[PDB]
Amino acid sequence: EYPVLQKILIGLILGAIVGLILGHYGYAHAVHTYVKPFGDLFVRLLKMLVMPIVFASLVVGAASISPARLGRVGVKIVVYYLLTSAFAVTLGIIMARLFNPGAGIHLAVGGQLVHILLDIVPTNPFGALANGQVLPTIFFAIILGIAITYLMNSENEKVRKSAETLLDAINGLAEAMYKIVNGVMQYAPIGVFALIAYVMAEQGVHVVGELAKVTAAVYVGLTLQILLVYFVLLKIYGIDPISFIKHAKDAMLTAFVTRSSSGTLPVTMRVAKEMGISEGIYSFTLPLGATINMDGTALYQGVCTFFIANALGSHLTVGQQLTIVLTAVLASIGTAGVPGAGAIMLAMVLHSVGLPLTDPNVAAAYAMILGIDAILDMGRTMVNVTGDLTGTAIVAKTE
Amino acid sequence: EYPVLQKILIGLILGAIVGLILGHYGYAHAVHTYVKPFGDLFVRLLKMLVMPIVFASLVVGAASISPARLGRVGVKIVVYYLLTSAFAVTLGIIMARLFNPGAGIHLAVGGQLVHILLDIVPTNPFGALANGQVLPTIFFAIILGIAITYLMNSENEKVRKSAETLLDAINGLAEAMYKIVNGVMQYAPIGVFALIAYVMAEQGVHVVGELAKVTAAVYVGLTLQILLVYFVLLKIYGIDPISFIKHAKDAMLTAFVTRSSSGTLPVTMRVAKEMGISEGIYSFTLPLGATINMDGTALYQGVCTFFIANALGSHLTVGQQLTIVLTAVLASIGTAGVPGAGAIMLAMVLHSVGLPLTDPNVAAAYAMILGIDAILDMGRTMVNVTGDLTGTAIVAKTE
Amino acid sequence: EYPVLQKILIGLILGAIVGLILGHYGYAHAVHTYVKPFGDLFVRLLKMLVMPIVFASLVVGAASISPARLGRVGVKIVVYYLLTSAFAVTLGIIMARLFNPGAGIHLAVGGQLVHILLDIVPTNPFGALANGQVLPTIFFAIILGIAITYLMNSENEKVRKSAETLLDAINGLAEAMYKIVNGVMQYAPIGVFALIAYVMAEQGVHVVGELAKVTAAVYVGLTLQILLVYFVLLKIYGIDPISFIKHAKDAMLTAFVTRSSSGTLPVTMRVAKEMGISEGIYSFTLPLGATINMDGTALYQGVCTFFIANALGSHLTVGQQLTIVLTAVLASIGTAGVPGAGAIMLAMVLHSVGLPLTDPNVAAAYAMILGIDAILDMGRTMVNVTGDLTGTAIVAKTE
Amino acid sequence: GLPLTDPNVAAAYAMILGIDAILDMGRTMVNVTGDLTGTAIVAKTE
Amino acid sequence: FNPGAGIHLAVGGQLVHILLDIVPTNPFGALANGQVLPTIFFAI
Ligand code: NA
Ligand code: NA
Ligand code: NA
Repeated sequence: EYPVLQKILIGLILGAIVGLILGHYGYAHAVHTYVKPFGDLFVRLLKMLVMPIVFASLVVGAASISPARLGRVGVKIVVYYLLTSAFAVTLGIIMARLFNPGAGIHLAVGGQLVHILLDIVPTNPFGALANGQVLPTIFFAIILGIAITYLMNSENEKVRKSAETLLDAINGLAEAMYKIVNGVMQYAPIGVFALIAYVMAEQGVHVVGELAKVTAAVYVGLTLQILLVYFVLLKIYGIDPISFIKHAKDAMLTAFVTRSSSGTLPVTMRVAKEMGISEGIYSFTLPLGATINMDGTALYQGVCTFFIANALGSHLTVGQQLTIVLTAVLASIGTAGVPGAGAIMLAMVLHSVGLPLTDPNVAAAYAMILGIDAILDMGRTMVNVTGDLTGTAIVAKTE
Repeated sequence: EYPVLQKILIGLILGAIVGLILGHYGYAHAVHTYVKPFGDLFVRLLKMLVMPIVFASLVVGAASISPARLGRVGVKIVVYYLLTSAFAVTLGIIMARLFNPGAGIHLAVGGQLVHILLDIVPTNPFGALANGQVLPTIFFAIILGIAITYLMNSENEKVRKSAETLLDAINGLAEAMYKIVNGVMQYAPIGVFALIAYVMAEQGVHVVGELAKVTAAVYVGLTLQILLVYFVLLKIYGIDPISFIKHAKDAMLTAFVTRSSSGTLPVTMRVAKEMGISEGIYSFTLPLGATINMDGTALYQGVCTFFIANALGSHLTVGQQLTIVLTAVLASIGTAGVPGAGAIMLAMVLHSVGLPLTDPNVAAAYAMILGIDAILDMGRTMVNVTGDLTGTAIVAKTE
Repeated sequence: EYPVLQKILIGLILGAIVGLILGHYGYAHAVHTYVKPFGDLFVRLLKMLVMPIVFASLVVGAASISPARLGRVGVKIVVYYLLTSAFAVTLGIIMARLFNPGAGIHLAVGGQLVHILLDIVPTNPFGALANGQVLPTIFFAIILGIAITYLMNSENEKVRKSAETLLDAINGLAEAMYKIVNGVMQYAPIGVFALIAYVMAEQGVHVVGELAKVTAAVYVGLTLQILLVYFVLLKIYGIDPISFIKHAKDAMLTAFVTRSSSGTLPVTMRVAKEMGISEGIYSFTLPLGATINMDGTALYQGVCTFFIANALGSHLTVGQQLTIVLTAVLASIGTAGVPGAGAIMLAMVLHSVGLPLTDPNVAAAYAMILGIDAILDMGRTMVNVTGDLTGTAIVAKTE
Repeated sequence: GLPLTDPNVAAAYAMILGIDAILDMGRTMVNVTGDLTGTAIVAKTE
Repeated sequence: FNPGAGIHLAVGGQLVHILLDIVPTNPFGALANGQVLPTIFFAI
């Protein structure tokens, strides 16, 4: 069309500024109703593609890889995702001591599954698809793909002819989705402009005071996470870090602007295609990654728990701090669903951190974080989306 | 089977008489529980086919036409649909002055979007399909069809092979639906018999009095609409009017008997196929037409607003009358959904006509219209369905 | 893997014993939360496959059989299913006089559709699939299959090419489900172990007393049903009874263990494939059979009505007894849906048997049956699943 | 025997609804006289 | 007066407890919520 990747940067910088201006003069609503819609439409289109592209891609990927292999890749990636997720909150806490974000806050307070695994097996695969539901889709999509392999090896040609057909056909759909992700991308500059403008209009005005301290703490945390873990692990597995960022650029910017791992999945999955990773590998991991792995979100969980505990002048035993890591890692898997999951998890860490949300001051401090949540979420997600790409590139390198 | 198109006329004439008899003797319920079901079953079958036939046909159509072309055809048709819709209410009003339907009615009364466009983009195409949802389907079906074109041009043969497959396969389904629409048609005589019998049993008994005047006004309005606009525009674009009616006959009769533009879409879409219009053209316009364009319904909206305003001896400023047109045109697009949309729109024109529905006399008059709604709706729909066919034949002629 | 069919028997015998032990010591809950889940996962997997495997298989079957033929086979099987169902309750009653199960129970009590056919026609085929809904699926699947035949006879090759494709592709999916049903089967021994263990834990402890008498009466009833009707009708149609049981063995054991006709439908449909019955025949009848025909459940309905009527010392006129048969046969078709349908039907026979459930003693006796319901349901289902297989083998023999 | 659900039956009913107070005023003044009268008569019998 | 003349429109188509209630169960409750009849009863 015109510039194109700049087009996005022009829109992002220009937007986040125009929004910050508009917001300061109390036009946040004016934006919301006039500007924000154009952003939605971007997210809309992306969502749309997810379900076919996840489904179709995985059948094909799973068909054209060995079974034990997924086994490998699965175990690898699951083990990966957890180490990065666990490590990432520890870097959050480390970032949280560096900036003391709960200083003042001159206020205080005293006071006091199997089913989930079962659910991965959809009872209606059609039903599965139809209502969002990424995980049961992943499950069935692999089962289907594997099946197909066995059908094309079958002695009967009349059989392999149907199996080939169905495969091709599914790939048709799969491929055609990658096609559309480029379409949907061309509207990305316009889309991106509206998304960040709206978020700066909403919670720009908020980054003032001790709340800037928490934001800075997160964002340095994320920047540090990328260089200390992702760049280190990329070098350590013989893949060039700076080339990676060239490739992931759209995935990463879309992730940052939408704040939806799910929503950004077709961009992320096109990036892995263009990096020339096999469908067998990314098709299984990236969608598993959208739901299982939430590194960047788990980082900010770490720093926010501190903001609140510092706020009330809570001890926060060093022994306690590691339980912050454990639960918030357990929480990210548990909140696969990204509807302000970040704030939910937070409410959760406090349910077990011992600080009841019902107590006003605990609420008060939570309230503040709520006012800054998108600003955090944008970052947290771009780190989340890099996390999977990285893992997937590493796990692909081992094959 | 037996006669066949007569079979329908025998059933229609025979039915609408038998129903009118049964009704006069208060057997309207007897009919309802014994006869009407047979009519349902006809509507049923038709419904069923819509979703696949709309979706499948459009992917193929959109695949096998130029992109800018849809652009053209879309603009053409959208512009068309509005002129015909706007014009049609003016002919309603013109018909409404001709017959004064609110004479007596010797009673009086005094007293005093973005989101929508967003919604066209489905977030789950599967979900879209599953729950009725024709528009988001139309969107995604075009997106898919276009994508496919680009896939069959791709340098990689392994690609074009999948794309071809998926295309073919979709057309298989598409074609197969046209197949079934002839099946479903063979039961049309029986189906038609029950539908009109039921409607004459229910609101035959009602066409007495000033209510006949509104009915006559509508029906002449519709007859006039066909000759003054559809026949005039057919000649004016070099297509033979009398031949058109030969072709549209089933589409038209089904439309009249069912009262669902949606429901009648497979018949209408088969009629366009048999007229030899390209799938690229009718596949996009006819389903758009089912929801956007409601000429015949908008005509009766015009005449009914008058019945009510005359009823209360309201001024109805000539300046006011044009706002009747504007809102009722804006309303037909808004109530794409045909569950007694006609009566809903009417309630809406009054919400803005200034006559509150809460006032008993305003309600009283409204009530009367309610009692005659099907009798109007049958007509109004047969005009609606001709409207799209015509538009689609004209737009096709331009290509 | 390892043994395999024994693997199932080892797990069944070992489980039903281990469960009975664990239950007697009040660990029923311990089982429920620790063991039962492994059983679920088995049912889960089987369910999943049903919808595609029913749908895909039938399109193909219906495509590749004559229309009038389904006509035949449908009529045959419908007439079959009813005779077997009617007969089976008469054998229940005959079994109920043999064992007097309402003896003591030294307690007494005195005191005092079209729509359904319409529903078979889905309005959204996609919607049909998506939400369970087997029947409207069957309907549309046949309509689709037949359609396709007509498309491959069509003069235009470009047509037959799509029709072939779509067919192939659907068969791909169909075949692939059969593939997965073997997968799902390999986990059957583990699956079966949890299912029966949980049911013995829950209602083992209950088979004590007059309740054993009803259980025995049912179970002899089912054993008798197989030999007196299924074996007799197999010989009488020239098919070897003992070979049948060899083939049906997985179908029958899965049916017994899950208690879901629906759930066991992919095993049952694989058994008919491996018996070499045509897809045209079993594809239409076995799914119809999962919902229409419930012989074994209707047998225990017959014996339970007696338990309760004996309990209160009700007359139970011999004329009354036949109305027990009629309604309980009408009830099985009516409760196609297997969520404890058996107890629902029972509540229904009493709604019309004259004994109101509201009366405590009527309830009391009902309560007892509720406590034994699974133990009965297991049996009743394994007879239900045999019922269709048999019918299907017989109707297949006539072709 | 005239069901209110039938629109025209409703329509006519609607009209009456619009005049209901005008009727109710009168209807009540006659209602209140009714008891007073009855009460005066029954009092006269004692 | 023929009041349904026109109206040029047409249409075809197709206790013990109460006595018990007079006896309030709470006279105070009776008073408190409107309730004229049970009041009359108790008052007598
Ligand atoms: Na992620
Ligand atoms: Na229309
Ligand atoms: Na069955």
